[PDB]
This record gives sequence, C-alpha cells and structure tokens, in this order.
Amino acid sequence: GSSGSSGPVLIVTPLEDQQVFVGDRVEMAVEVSEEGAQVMWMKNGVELTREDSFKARYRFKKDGKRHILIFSDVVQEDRGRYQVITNGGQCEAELIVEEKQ
Repeated sequence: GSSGSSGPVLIVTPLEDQQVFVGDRVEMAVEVSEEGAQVMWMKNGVELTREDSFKARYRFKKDGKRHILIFSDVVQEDRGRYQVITNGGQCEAELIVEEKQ
C-alpha cells in the first residue's frame, strides 16, 4: 500500500509433521512476525490461490499474526507437502494421512 511501513515477514512458528486419519479435523496454524501478512501456501508445488475455488473444501482463517487452515474433510489425497512462503521467510511440513480401521 501507500508509503508507511515495510519489512520482511519471518515465520515465528512454522508448520510441523501431522499424523491424522482420513476423515478428521486438520488445522494447520502458523505464527508470523506480522499481522497483515501475505503468506502463501503451496502444496506439491501449487500456489494455493485465494480466489473462487468451489472445488476445494478447506477454509482460510486469519487471526492477526496467525494463519490457520481448517480442513472440513481430509483424505489420503490431501497428504502432501505444505510449503509456506512469505516476503521474509519460508518453511515446509509433511502431512501424514493414514486410513481408518
């Protein structure tokens, strides 16, 4: 925006390997160093655009310096590598999705 305040956005608390089962509640939260951060999520090398995506079922939640990614429904196909990238820092995680009994 206008000339006011700029700077890199370092990831205080990045993502971490999560072990869940198909059909559960997954919440990928991340702590940043700036509230209004333009953090971008990437899966298997795909920029998770923030536009009309009827296909997807996940919801975006911005709580200031924290970005959560709820997954109403998760499946084995959802298991990948969520690489978080920002204008200051980046990270990666491994979502382990296993089948139910």
